[PDB]
Amino acid sequence: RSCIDTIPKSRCTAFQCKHSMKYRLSFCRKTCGTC
Ligand SMILES: [Cl-]
Ligand SMILES: [Cl-]
Ligand SMILES: [Cl-]
Ligand SMILES: [Cl-]
Repeated sequence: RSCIDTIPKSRCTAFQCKHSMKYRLSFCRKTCGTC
């Protein structure tokens, strides 16, 4: 997958990164540090 967020990054919160796999893998790969 591409190393970009795919929703506005203000929604890529610490809470979502920590507690949601879909946010880590689909929506917020860059901001969550996934890639
Ligand atoms: Cl994939
Ligand atoms: Cl990548
Ligand atoms: Cl949140
Ligand atoms: Cl899920």
